[PDB]
Amino acid sequence: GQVTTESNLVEFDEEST
Amino acid sequence: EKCFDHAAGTSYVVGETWEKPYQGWMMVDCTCLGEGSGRITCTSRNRCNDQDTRTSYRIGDTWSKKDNRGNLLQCICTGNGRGEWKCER
Repeated sequence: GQVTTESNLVEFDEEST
Repeated sequence: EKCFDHAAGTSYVVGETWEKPYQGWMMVDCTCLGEGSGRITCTSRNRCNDQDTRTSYRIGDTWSKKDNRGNLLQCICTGNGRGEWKCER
């Protein structure tokens, strides 16, 4: 079968109180 | 020293990780850093958040969706340290 690769990457920082 | 997830009404200590929603249907994994600012770092590197189905998958999960010409693909979440998956005819 023919293959398609994908990605989705979320990266973040934050502060909290 | 705590980090807080104000959306979930929860709190964590330095070093703990947890799952958190991101923009409605995506999932990220967040780790508490603290650094006197309740600092957390989040990443979806170990998940597959497929915009096409607006569904969040775990490594090993399988799902199907069309390509752009009527073929049904079978997809699998692999992670690859970067939120990666593969789909095949």
